[PDB]
Amino acid sequence: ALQTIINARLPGEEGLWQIHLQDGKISAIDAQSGVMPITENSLDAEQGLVIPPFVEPHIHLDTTQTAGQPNWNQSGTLFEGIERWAERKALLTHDDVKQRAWQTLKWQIANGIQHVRTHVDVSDATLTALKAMLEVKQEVAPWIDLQIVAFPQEGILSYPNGEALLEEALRLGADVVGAIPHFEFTREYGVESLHKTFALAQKYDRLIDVHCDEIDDEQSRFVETVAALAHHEGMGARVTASHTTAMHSYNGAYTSRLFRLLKMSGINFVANPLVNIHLQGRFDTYPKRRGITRVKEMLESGINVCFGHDAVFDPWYPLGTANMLQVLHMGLHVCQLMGYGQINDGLNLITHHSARTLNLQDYGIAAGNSANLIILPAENGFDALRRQVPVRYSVRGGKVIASTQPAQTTVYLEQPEAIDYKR
Amino acid sequence: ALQTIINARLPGEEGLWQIHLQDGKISAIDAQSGVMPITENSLDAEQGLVIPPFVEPHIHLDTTQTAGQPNWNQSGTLFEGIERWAERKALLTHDDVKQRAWQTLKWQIANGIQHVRTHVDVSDATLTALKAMLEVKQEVAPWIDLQIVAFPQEGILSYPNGEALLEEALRLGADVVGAIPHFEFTREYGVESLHKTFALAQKYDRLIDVHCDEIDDEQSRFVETVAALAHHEGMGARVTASHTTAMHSYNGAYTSRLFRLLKMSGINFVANPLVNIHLQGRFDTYPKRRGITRVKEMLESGINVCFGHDAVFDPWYPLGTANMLQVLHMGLHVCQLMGYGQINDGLNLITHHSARTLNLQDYGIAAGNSANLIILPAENGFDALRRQVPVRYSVRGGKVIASTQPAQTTVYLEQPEAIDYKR
Ligand SMILES: [Fe+3]
Ligand SMILES: [Fe+3]
Ligand SMILES: [Mg+2]
Ligand SMILES: [Mg+2]
Repeated sequence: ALQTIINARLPGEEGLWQIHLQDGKISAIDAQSGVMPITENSLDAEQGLVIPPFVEPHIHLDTTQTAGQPNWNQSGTLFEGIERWAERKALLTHDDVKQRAWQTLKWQIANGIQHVRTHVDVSDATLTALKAMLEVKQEVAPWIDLQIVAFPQEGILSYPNGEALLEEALRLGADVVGAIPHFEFTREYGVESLHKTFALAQKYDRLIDVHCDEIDDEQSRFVETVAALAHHEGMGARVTASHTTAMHSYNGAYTSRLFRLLKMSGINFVANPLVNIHLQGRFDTYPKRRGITRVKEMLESGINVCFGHDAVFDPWYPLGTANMLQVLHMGLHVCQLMGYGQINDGLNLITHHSARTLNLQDYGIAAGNSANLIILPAENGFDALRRQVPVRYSVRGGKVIASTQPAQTTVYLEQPEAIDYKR
Repeated sequence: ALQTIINARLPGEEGLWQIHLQDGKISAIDAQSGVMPITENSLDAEQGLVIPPFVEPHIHLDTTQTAGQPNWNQSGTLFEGIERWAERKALLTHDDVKQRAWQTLKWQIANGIQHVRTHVDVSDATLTALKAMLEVKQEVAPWIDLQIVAFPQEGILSYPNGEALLEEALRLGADVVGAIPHFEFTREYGVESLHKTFALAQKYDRLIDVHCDEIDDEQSRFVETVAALAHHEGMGARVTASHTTAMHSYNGAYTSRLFRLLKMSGINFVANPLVNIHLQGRFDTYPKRRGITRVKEMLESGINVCFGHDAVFDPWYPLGTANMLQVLHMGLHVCQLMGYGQINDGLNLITHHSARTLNLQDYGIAAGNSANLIILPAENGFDALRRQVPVRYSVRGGKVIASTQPAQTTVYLEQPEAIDYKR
């Protein structure tokens, strides 16, 4: 079994490091004064970057891999996506959900993602997707720790037996309580749904992740209730507000007032760059707003924010390979976090900040933690992001669970020359 | 007594039709293969259009015919209208209300309107106008089925004994419960007033028609509560949201979310083109918004919407002859429903859609229904609208109750020539 990771670079640290492994955990981390020789039981990072696993804080595995079945969304709109999904209803079975969820999970394993939070639609009396996902969670456990959010897609108060189904999902084992206040029939139902959501989370000791204000409506301010209730219950760490795209459209004075509460509450925020840029701003003609939440300002204020892929190869987002560096690339551009340091520190948005959002207790390259880490063939976060590098090795419990042999590019000039896209 | 209506054109149908009458009802409707000869007991539509009666879904008969008494509204503003009305207070008596209401009702009978819903101000401890209108309703019954809305003009919670007076109006026989949430002192009073309105409608088994969001305020969203409460009680068919002019100013994202609820709720919408274009947009300088609700989008979404005249010859609207084709003409222009089909189908906005809004159970040219129909001297809806044709004949219970001999225009060129404005 592997005993050491050598010649490792670490974010924010100078030089090379050696990570000692014992009994599936990191026993010690020591600096090196030079390059160490390879040997049996040593995994050579080759001066590449070693980081804790990538995290997917927000994805919908119940709808993944269904784009084009039976027809393609040709307009690319949300409306048509709903219709295309409805045409596939006859194929939505227990086995179908498991098969598609596993397909995307395999892409995630290949992409060094060892933690995934999936939302599952529970506005279905049969809870078909949920039952399937609970089995998938057990099956994929050796490679990925999967959290399941009971997501009442059609609303809690605006759908028949919505609250009862949400609670049933928790009784069956869902890890997180979801909600969608802006989709409820009225603002009052929206606020009330949040009180019910928090009551359920406290009753069952579960986390909370609300699809919050995902709409270009400057009056959609459910985020203040999410933050206020979290602060009241002293449970900010266990709470997440996903999307909050409406915040992109708030006036600055209200946003400034709100930010004080957001910081005090300690809640987490998830932005989904690939889907937000695609689905937001659809009611604008020109100019067209970007529609991503205030990521830059959150970072400047010390508010925890991270990035999710949201959807992969489905009616609402036809693209994706479940790659977090790709999600990060889109977010840095749309949020204008393009300074060198902002880009370099970007890795935090798909690693540490996301681990905090999932309330993970065993995460990070530190003595005592499980030996879960990945190796990127790049010098730092900036380099990894610029070159969209693959994951050279993914290690879990001190064992390699994924590896990618890099592509080899050659140009034939007066003489053949290898191209690695580095200067 | 009349036995048949011959040579009739019907909207959306090809050719000519014969409508057989018996015992005040339509016994059968048969297609003709050519023009039928006239004869005793046959009313010849002369290839004109036959439709069920025009409907006035929203008018204020308690204030009608008072413009210029004792003074004229010179600015044309809402503010001055209130002052001009106040100067006439000494003339507001039982007999005065009946006289003016009857004057407009006669214009409506002449204009082929057999169904009228009038709002009556019940923010008056003496309920003078209501008592008068209840007598008018009985008196005009042979010609018009009049519905009375108990309209709490000064608010339910914002006026002394407002709720008690609203209920008293229902106990006296008002057919519909009214409300005006945006006029209440606070948003909270607005929402609460709607709960009270729905409770009264269920307690007395009455319809509901709310003066809803008649204001250029993008934050006036009482329509979502009207729709949500209707959906909750499963009574959409009995509910109407009048005006909703604020919807003209909503952002598109919220409107899209709202529309799902509007469709699911099944409630009705009334737009009042002549008054809305006049009174809305008054706080804008330039550019100036139109201020009519989203009629085109409602039609595209299958949401029932129709047109009312609102006011006739009073301080708030000095014009009008209570003519529905004139109301329709204004609405088609302001709502940009100017395609041929949109204009031709326009008749639905002042006939069938309005009948649905009034929850009428005996309406339409169909076997078994009462023989209530009107004949327009035009080829179709487009032609009737373009030429603003009068009602040639109005038939109720199988008897003619109104008729108009068309004007005769002649131009004297090298020879006299009759002009009918057709090409
Ligand atoms: Fe989502
Ligand atoms: Fe009115
Ligand atoms: Mg989504
Ligand atoms: Mg009015």
